Amino acid sequence: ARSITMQQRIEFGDCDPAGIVWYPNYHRWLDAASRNYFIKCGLPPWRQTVVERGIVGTPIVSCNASFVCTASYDDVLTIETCIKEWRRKSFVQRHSVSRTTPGGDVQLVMRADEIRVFAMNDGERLRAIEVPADYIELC
Amino acid sequence: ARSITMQQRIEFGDCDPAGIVWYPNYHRWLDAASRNYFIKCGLPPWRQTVVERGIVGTPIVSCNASFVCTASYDDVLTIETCIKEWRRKSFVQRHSVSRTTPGGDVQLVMRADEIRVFAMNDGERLRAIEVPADYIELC
Amino acid sequence: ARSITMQQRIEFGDCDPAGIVWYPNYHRWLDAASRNYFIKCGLPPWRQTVVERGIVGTPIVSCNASFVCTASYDDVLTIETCIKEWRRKSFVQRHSVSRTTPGGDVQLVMRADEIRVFAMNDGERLRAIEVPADYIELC
Amino acid sequence: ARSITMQQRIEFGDCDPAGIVWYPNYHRWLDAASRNYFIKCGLPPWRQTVVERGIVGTPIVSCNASFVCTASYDDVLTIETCIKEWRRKSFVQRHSVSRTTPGGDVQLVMRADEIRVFAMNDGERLRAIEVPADYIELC
Repeated sequence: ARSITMQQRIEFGDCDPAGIVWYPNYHRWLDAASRNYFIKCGLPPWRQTVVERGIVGTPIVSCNASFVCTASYDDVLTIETCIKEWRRKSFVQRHSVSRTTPGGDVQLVMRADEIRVFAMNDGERLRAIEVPADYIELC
Repeated sequence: ARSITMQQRIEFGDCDPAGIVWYPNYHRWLDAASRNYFIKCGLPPWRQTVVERGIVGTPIVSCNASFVCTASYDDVLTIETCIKEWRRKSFVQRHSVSRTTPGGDVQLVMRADEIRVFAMNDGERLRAIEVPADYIELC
Repeated sequence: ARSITMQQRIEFGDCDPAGIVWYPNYHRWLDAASRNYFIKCGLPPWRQTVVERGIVGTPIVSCNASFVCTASYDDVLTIETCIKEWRRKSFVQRHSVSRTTPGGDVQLVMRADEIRVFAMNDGERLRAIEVPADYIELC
Repeated sequence: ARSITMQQRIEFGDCDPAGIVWYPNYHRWLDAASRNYFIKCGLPPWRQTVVERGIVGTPIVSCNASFVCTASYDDVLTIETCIKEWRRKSFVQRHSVSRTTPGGDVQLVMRADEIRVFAMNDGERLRAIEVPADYIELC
């Protein structure tokens, strides 16, 4: 499993007065999508990991997104996520989001590349670490 | 200090397609208001407390709210908070929210009573505790 | 259909530093649950209604909630919603939320009564209306 | 006024179980910051504009962000926003976010470039328009 799919329904509250999905919401869903990818890959919840290995998760370091089409309540999004590239202590997470309107229309809604890292609590702040080998294996 | 005031500006994203503040947002602001009350009263951040006393904060157990008027972006809210009643291991937090429209109109927007408790991590889950005497003193 | 069920997975971002679902989030899900109830009952989206009848939705006027147990990421919630009582221009929406932990534990997480109304844009602000007879029929 | 400053306090609910600001929240604040820039520049609220000109706001088309440091509750952020470049029917909005910890520490927290456009409701969906000349004037 390298490419993982996730669905998300858009609710009324997820939209602005303009009637379209309020942008920041897409980041919420990609965050979920990211996390959903490792779990679906076999990784253990951050809950275990945080005690087992001391890994608190995968904070974001950078990201690039392009929105090409609008979306609104009732529409369902399909999120496709895969690991684009592995670096030394960070990886490139790719997400392609498509919108399915009522009446089955399907348009690409957004694309985003998220650069994240495995991290742990290092005294005061968080510290990145080399991606564990069982994680690269799993993914 | 028994009655604490807090302001909050309403943003565009805080509103629904209907053009008014999306309800759940008010809970976000009251949460902040609650917390802002103890801090303004003298309590130390949960950060310290959590190590000093082991108090993780004040989870909500119950609440009752009435919305009487709408609100929208650009409007500023004034939040008034005080401790209505102290029980044995819980307290009644009262919030009165007023809206000031552009053009200086002022209407009561909402009223809410939040029943909360001081809590700590008790092994698996959170546990309530008797309100510390220096907290009753402070408030 | 008088009692409607809805599931909701809890994500990492939906939790606070304390590790439990941040309260305001439950209101987000009940909002969705409310809306999901009419749709599942047969009502048309607010989108149509807003043009057909001019109904913008069902704003909340009051609500009472009790939280009895905590919840965290990975847990799945089951939301049960029904119309408790119909008044003249408002109704009582009842929600019972249960949490299913990993390891299949099932505890009631929260209960809430939301008093809402059918509304329309009345010039400056929103106005309530008598619940349409085809809505009472449907529900 | 080309460079506009905005402050934002971080609340407890704005953080994840890991104890740091949950990422998607930064987008919420930049959205506010963006909007705050035009208003502070002289533009009229979207409310007026939407009737006066029919401009619904400035949807985002693209964006690039880099997070360099963490942030947590109690910390105050300073947001600096300016228009980097004007294109034909779109502009480049630049945001530099700095964190001020308790104890007056000051670190750059994040940087982001948001590519947005002036838009209007074009029948079914939104349409971009040439940036009005009084807006370029104002900014």
